[PDB]
Amino acid sequence: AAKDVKFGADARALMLQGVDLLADAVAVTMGPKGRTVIIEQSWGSPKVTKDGVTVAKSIDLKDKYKNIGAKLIQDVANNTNEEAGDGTTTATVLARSIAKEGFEKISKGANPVEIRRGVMLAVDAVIAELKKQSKPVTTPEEIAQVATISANGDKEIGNIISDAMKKVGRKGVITVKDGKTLNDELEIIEGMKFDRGYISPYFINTSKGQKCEFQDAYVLLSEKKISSIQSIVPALEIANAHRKPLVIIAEDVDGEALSTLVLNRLKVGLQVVAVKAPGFGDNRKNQLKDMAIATGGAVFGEEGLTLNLEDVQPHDLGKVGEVIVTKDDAMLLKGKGDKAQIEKRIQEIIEQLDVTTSEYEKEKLNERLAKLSDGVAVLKVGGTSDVEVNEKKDRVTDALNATRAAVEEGIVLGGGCALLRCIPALDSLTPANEDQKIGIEIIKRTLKIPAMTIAKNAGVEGSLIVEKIMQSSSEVGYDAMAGDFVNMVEKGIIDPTKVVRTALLDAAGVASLLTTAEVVVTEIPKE
Amino acid sequence: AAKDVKFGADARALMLQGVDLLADAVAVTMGPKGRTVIIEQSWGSPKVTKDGVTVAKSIDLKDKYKNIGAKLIQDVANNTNEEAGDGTTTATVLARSIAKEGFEKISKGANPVEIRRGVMLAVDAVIAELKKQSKPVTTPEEIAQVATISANGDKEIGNIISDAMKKVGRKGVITVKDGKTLNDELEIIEGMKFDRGYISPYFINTSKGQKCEFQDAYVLLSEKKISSIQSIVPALEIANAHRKPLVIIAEDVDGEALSTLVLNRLKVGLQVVAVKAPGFGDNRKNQLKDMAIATGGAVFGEEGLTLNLEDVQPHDLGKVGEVIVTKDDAMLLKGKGDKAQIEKRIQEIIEQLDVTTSEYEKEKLNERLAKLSDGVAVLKVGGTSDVEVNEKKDRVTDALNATRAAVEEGIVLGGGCALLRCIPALDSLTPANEDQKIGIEIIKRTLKIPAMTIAKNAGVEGSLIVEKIMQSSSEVGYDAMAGDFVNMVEKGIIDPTKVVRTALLDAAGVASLLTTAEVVVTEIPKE
Amino acid sequence: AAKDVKFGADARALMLQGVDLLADAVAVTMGPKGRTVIIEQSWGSPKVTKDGVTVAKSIDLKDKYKNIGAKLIQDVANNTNEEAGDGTTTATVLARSIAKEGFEKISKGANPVEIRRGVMLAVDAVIAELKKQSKPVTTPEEIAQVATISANGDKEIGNIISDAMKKVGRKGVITVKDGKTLNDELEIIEGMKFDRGYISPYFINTSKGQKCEFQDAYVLLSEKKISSIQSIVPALEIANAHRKPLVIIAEDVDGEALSTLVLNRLKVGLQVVAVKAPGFGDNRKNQLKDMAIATGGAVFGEEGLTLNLEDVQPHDLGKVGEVIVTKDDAMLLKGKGDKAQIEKRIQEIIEQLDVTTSEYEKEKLNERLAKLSDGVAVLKVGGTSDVEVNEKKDRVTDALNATRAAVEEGIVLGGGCALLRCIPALDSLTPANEDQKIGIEIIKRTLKIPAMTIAKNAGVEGSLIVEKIMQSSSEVGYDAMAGDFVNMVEKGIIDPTKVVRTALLDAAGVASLLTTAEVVVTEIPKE
Ligand SMILES: Nc1ncnc2c1ncn2[C@@H]1O[C@H](COP(=O)(O)OP(=O)(O)OP(=O)(O)O)[C@@H](O)[C@H]1O
Ligand SMILES: Nc1ncnc2c1ncn2[C@@H]1O[C@H](COP(=O)(O)OP(=O)(O)OP(=O)(O)O)[C@@H](O)[C@H]1O
Ligand SMILES: Nc1ncnc2c1ncn2[C@@H]1O[C@H](COP(=O)(O)OP(=O)(O)OP(=O)(O)O)[C@@H](O)[C@H]1O
Ligand SMILES: [K+]
Ligand SMILES: [K+]
Ligand SMILES: [K+]
Ligand SMILES: [Mg+2]
Ligand SMILES: [Mg+2]
Ligand SMILES: [Mg+2]
Repeated sequence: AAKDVKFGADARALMLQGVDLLADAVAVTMGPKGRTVIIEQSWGSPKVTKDGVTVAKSIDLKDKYKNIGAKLIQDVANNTNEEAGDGTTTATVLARSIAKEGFEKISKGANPVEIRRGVMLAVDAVIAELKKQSKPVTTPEEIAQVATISANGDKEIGNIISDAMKKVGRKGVITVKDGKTLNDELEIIEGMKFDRGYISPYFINTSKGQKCEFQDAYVLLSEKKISSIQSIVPALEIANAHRKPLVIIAEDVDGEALSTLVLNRLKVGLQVVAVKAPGFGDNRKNQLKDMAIATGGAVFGEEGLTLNLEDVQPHDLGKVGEVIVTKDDAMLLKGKGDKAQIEKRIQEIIEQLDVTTSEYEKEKLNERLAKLSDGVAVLKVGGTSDVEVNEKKDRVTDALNATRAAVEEGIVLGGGCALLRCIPALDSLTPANEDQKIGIEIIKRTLKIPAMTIAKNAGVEGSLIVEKIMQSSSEVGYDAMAGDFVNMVEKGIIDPTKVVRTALLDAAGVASLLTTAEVVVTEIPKE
Repeated sequence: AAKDVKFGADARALMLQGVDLLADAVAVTMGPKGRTVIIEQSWGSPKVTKDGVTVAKSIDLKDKYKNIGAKLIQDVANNTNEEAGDGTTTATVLARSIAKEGFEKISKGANPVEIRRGVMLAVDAVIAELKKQSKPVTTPEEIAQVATISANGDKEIGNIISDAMKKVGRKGVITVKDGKTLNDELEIIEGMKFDRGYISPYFINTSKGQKCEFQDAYVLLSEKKISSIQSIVPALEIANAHRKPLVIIAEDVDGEALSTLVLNRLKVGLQVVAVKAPGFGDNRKNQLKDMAIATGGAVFGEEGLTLNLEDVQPHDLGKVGEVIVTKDDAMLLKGKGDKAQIEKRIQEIIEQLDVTTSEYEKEKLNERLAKLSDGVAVLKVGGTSDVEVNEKKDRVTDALNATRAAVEEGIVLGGGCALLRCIPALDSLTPANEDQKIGIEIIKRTLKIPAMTIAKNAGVEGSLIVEKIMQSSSEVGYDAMAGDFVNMVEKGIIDPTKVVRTALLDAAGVASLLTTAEVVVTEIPKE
Repeated sequence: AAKDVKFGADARALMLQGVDLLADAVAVTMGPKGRTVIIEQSWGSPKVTKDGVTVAKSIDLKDKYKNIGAKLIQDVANNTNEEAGDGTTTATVLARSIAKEGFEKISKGANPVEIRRGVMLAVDAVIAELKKQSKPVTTPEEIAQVATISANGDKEIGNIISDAMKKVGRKGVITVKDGKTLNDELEIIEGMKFDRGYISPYFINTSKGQKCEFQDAYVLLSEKKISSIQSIVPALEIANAHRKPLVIIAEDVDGEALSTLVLNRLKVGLQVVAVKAPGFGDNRKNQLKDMAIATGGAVFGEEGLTLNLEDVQPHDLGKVGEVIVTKDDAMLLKGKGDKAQIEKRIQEIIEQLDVTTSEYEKEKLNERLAKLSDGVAVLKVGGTSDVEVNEKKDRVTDALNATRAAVEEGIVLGGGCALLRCIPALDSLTPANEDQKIGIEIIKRTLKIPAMTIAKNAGVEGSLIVEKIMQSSSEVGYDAMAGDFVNMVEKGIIDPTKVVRTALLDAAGVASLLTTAEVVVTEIPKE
């Protein structure tokens, strides 16, 4: 395939045009007074979004040279989103600033690689200053404030996130889902709920709600399928001798045993119910073992130390205070396992979490830990249509990510003032040569961009706002929603440190390497 | 397919246009003050590179006559890269110089073949002079300096390469890999690590880290799969009699033996663990034998002198001071084999290396030698994004190749001064006729190109720099980064001899044959 | 498919245009001062060639009428290459001369068929004169001179070819192969080497080089596969009784016999090795029989007079002074067969060569004869890249073909003087009518073309050179490389007679028939 080659200023200008287009599209969404972007979808209704990475990923250019800069800015935004989950618009604007200022300074005598070295040095100094300015989060009010700021000033979302974190802990499992009503809802799931229904309608004993409900029930855990009458009769005899209900959690129940169970339930009133084992693969075994420790029972059919159903004993069965089974899910609430064994299992899970990490494995381990310790939380997002619901879920996810980041690390001032307060740290550096000085100056000029963008979206002159902020005391910043100068921490305009440093590092890392190019090679368009 | 034919000057001009385009694209990247090239990729983000062969391979031209010269220059760069692994930009610029000067001298009375003969004679003389000027490498400081120069002035890369060579030897196994952090890392792997995990989680005996760890363990090596209980029981009896752990490295472990192992481990505390054999094919047998000599044991199930598991004896088992097995890899650290047998095995491996050579076979033999003698080194390259990591891995690989070349042979001056100092050797030649004189003069003029290119990329007049260098003493050269005239060896601006001679030889060999053409035949473009 | 028809002068002019284009392209490569042609390849790097037939085969024209002449000239060149393997450029230029002069003489009253008859008569007379002027080759110096002239003045190629012919004979087997070094190499393979390696690594007994080496070994030749232990044990018993090594050359060795062999070799030190039979099909049987006569043994498993392995006797085994077996090839060096039987086998092979001839059969018979009599020679061609190596192999192959032709027949003067010295023979002919006189004059004018072309490529006026040559004594010719008038035979500027007569005959035969056309029919181009 034939190719086209460009040198120097023309190539730099075309790439800067692409970068400027993508960054201009992204920048309109930043701050409390930003606006939304509508993106055409090929299979239905368009998206309406206020999210930087979503807007960035949706733009592809016809010209081959502009698309290079567009793709690099997309890489910046995607890396920021993957690492922190928030702060992608800030990263995009910082990257454009660095790229433009770098391109403006290239000449015959310049050495772009040394300029890149100076840029990296300055960014390291800035990150050190940011880490020195951070403070830890200690109160639920700070959690609510962070969530409110991340959700674009919505107090209800912050309140619901704070309540969820209070109920399931600051490191618990919280998920976001679509709602079917006009309003948002918070649902707390306690105990062990594994989403498996009763095998046969004949086991129902509660008319209102169509539920099978038992109290003080024996639990029979079977790793392998139950088929024969010989393997099932002893458990029924044990249960009937003591006059207690029995819940059989097993891989499956076959025709003969199921027929015996239904016949006894119908003609004797025997209190029994059967359910499938949850999870597939080794996860099924892990869940069954977790239930075994939780209820104080044993697992039958294990490959190691195989325990036979034929000689089941009364002490091999778990005990649960309440069992609720319905068509879609089942729940055992109050097990009777030994606390020490449960704590040992929790310790084993949290140690396994630290050994090898993957999204699937981490998700499963966290779910197991939550089911065994504290429970899970579900936030249901409401709205009148799919477009509104998706738009609001974007903000809810941003708020959750920001709150987790602010729990892992501290908080700094919001509104772009945190980066403004790091400018004095760059005045202490002594560059080795002229190119590193150029890089340091590039970073020093770039550090003002976020506050100016926020002020510009608000309809005021950003440069005057930044000048007045820099002339005030360290605790004072600009409230763009109210349009005033206030004490940022007292008003709750705060940001996570991790998001800020991640955005700065990614933007600098990509833009400084972009500004070192001299030749660009592209493919000639096909017919 | 119809074809087009061109004669003489027009064809030469078109081919020279193609050569000039490709060489101009490549030349911008040369020296401490060179710049990068951005190459569009059809499946994602573009590449940013400062590597000559990568840039050369990426250019294809629409015109059929320019593409011929482009392909020839690509051949030059690819041959230089395959032979030395470094110095491709120098080869490209030398090839362009030779081609242009050769085309300028063709006339009615000229004989291009004799000009080629003279060019080859001059190149042979120059290589002889280079070999006379070389000096061996003796100190780690020279290794660090060579690595630093090859990595574009990065001192950390040179230091890490020097440390790796000190730890595993100047001819050990060093590999380059992607990192997941901001900084580069050096990892030394000792003993015998073959990347096979424990078969069953039941064998774990260490909670923190999820590891199976033993001290003073017996090792049972099985070439063939272990299935039956009779073949496995005797080894367990031998191990239990002496109260020692047992690690079974075998092709595989089947249901019955695995059940026995897990049952005994769980209900008795028997200290056992089992793992797969590493490598596939004859490599598996070779690895098993290597472990056998290393630990002083024997291999069961060999086709020749078959040794049966049923009559295993205490002296047929290896002994290892430490065994560490986890989900992904296993390691035996301190074997108890006889030193003489290990030395004999090493000698056999190094003799096999000299008989027949292939990339796969050489890689496997080197890995076996390293595992048995000294260990391996891994350099993990860090960065904020994939583009930066790839760009830096390019330089790390260049530095490794240059250091290996400089260990095989000596070193000469850098900055292009080595070829400048060979010009006086061409003044001693007596050509047989006029055409060979023309070729000698072509080479004499070409010998100045690298230094001029390095000076030009630095923003100064290259001809004056070369003139001042040639008027100075033999030890003085031009430092382009500082912009001074210095003692090259004291500053550490040095090059490998092999890279220089390889680049010169390849460039001359291809360009001199290019400059002998009179007719060019191409295919007419299709619709 | 519709067709276009042209008559007379227009068609002749278009065909002559095509002929002239192809011949002009080919002619630039002729003589010591010819130049090369670059041909585009669709799958990689272009070819650089100085070979007439390669250039001719690469040209196809868009116009349907020019392509006819181009294809006819291609036929001339291909026939010359297939018959003699050299002299294709001379044939091309002669064909163009004949075609142009024939077209110039066609008029209303002319009879082209009689002109063709006269051309053939003149060519027959010229060939008779050439055969009268030839002299046989007697000394190795003449061989070296012929090879040097054919290789475009390269003395090293001529020397290496002469050395190879001295070592393996003037009619031995010599092959040309790619080298992996900068310089050419000559390798002589003696004895019987059939390129089959040892079956099992266990048979190796020499560490340095990984070889299995034996002296004074028995040879067991088996036509059919060896599977059972009964068929193999008797040979081992016979070998062990006399304390001698044993090499088993067989179709294959199966599991049981191979296990016995490896076990005995490992636990007893029994000196044995086994190898596959070389060649496939009846060639395998022929090779096995050849080895049988060579070593004085017998072949087991033949369909006729089947001889059983179970009753093998000591006198049925061959004896070889030295056996060398490695991973890739095996060699038996000094057999002990009866000389009379070997001579009878050689006589049978050389008689079979004369009965039926094909390239495959002739190649196999020659290889068998060489392995049994004198050995083979391999010339490895060196270079820095594939293009140079291919370009040089072209010349090496030309030199080999020319030397073989000059050994079959005599030699004449080079530089085109041989055809110049045949002009006086055409002055003795008496034509029957005017058309035959026209043909004789056409040939007489054509006989000067090669010398004029050689002089023209050298940058001088060819007509004056030819005039001065024709005015000198018979032994004087023009040295174009030096640019002088010399004694051709003393300087070594000589040609094979066969090449000259073949080129003349083919060129005349095709061109004279081309010049008889009046109507041309072609197909109308498609869309
Ligand atoms: N009322 C406010 N006054 C001043 N600054 C504010 C106010 N509310 C939010 N900010 C600041 O605005 C920025 C938040 O902008 P926004 O959430 O749109 O962009 P982002 O986090 O960079 O990207 P993303 O689209 O991924 O959320 C943060 O600097 C926050 O401190
Ligand atoms: N500070 C310096 N001063 C002078 N010359 C230098 C300096 N640093 C490196 N050089 C010289 O620059 C050349 C290295 O250039 P570079 O590595 O870009 O090209 P290359 O090795 O020919 O190709 P490749 O792209 O394969 O690495 C060598 O001649 C080295 O001696
Ligand atoms: N030094 C020389 N002086 C004069 N004539 C020479 C000299 N060297 C070679 N020749 C003549 O040049 C001709 C060889 O040309 P060349 O080998 O290029 O063409 P060809 O044999 O017709 O074709 P091909 O391309 O197949 O080899 C022969 O006539 C040879 O006698
Ligand atoms: K936004
Ligand atoms: K470079
Ligand atoms: K030729
Ligand atoms: Mg946000
Ligand atoms: Mg380099
Ligand atoms: Mg020839």
